[PDB]
Amino acid sequence: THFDVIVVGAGSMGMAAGYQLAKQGVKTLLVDAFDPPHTNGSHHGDTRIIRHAYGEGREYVPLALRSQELWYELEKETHHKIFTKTGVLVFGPKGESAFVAETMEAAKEHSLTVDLLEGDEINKRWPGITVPENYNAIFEPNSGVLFSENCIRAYRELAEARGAKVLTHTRVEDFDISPDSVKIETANGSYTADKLIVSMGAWNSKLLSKLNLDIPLQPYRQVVGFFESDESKYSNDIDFPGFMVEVPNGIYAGFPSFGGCGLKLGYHTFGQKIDPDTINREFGVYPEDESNLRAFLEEYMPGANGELKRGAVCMYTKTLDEHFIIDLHPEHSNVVIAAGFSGHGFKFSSGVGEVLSQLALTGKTEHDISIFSINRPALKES
Ligand SMILES: *Cc1cc2c(cc1C)nc1c(=O)[nH]c(=O)nc-1n2C[C@H](O)[C@H](O)[C@H](O)COP(=O)(O)OP(=O)(O)OC[C@H]1O[C@@H](n2cnc3c(N)ncnc32)[C@H](O)[C@@H]1O
Ligand SMILES: [Cl-]
Ligand code: NA
Repeated sequence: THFDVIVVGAGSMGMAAGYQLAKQGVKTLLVDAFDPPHTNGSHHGDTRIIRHAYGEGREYVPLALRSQELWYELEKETHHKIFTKTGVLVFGPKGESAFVAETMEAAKEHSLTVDLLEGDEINKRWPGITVPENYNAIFEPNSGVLFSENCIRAYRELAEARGAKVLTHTRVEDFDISPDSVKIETANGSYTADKLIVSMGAWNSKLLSKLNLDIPLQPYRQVVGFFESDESKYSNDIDFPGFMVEVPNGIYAGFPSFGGCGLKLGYHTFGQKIDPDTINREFGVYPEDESNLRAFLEEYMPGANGELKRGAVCMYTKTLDEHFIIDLHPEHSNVVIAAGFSGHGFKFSSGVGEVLSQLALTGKTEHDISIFSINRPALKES
């Protein structure tokens, strides 16, 4: 059967696209290598931060705010848990964090509700945090934490109820694009449609070449660990925040303990360069997996440095500028590309789904997506 739209990669971005398309009666096929949500891509490890005041650049704020509303809509539509409003704390040494400074500028430019704190005010407000006196902070009370695997699962179940079809455990191997249709090849058969969305996460870095694109898209191995913690300090129940912070040796991001699961941490600015089909997915096979996390905890969050309860291994896919790619294919207006989310895309996946549906159906979007152009110079090596 010929579909209206085919989505290749039914993960964070593709499943949201599928939901958006199905809700409008568009006959959609989604094809995934696995059965999402799963532990082989970029969406597992339970939780994701959503921030509105945005240290990567104030121009992300409108998409973050739209995405936040879309997450509240999803919460109301499903029985799965979507969002909890932890707030997000950002801190770093005063005068020495571009990330903190841009977060602060973004909040001012968009009139976001934030608290500004410094030094011992941080340690007093949130027992369990120990920063130096020369640190400053911005705290965003109304952002928080998404349950990412639940988000994809809910979008899948809602899309399928409206007639979207999901073909699981099926790798797309090649493409054939014509002026008025698209075709995909798999070991389980070939499929056609009017429009294609390409959203294969870390595998975009290997398979966009089949669409005559050569864009730097390096996959990275990124681990997270959950640690036995002082629940009187680090529980969501006592208002411990989500956080993303800059210190001299890089950026870390973490989560309060939910229901006793332990504080979760990741080192965001370091990971191993990998290939998505040979990555070692076991936490702890490199000493740095656990040691880089405890180096942070023992200094800044010392009561959250107990036994390792759980570890996960997940992938980032970076562009050279660490901004996303969301655009039509430059040679094929019936092909939409979502790639290069550079370790910070999940929070936008609801809004991106809307963008991708608009691009597929109309060739345009009401959102300003200029900074995500596939033709920008900053994507290309010298
Ligand atoms: C790994 C990670 C990411 C991350 C994070 C922490 C970790 C450890 N913390 C974040 C946070 O707190 N807040 C946030 O906003 N983002 C954060 N991220 C990044 C975010 O998770 C990613 O940017 C995002 O998940 C990327 O989504 P995308 O949709 O691009 O990738 P995916 O969910 O892995 O989905 C891709 C799908 O494609 C399928 N696939 C692959 N190859 C094929 C072929 N050949 N054919 C068909 N399907 C294919 C995959 O199976 C997958 O389902
Ligand atoms: Cl990513
Ligand atoms: Na984040």
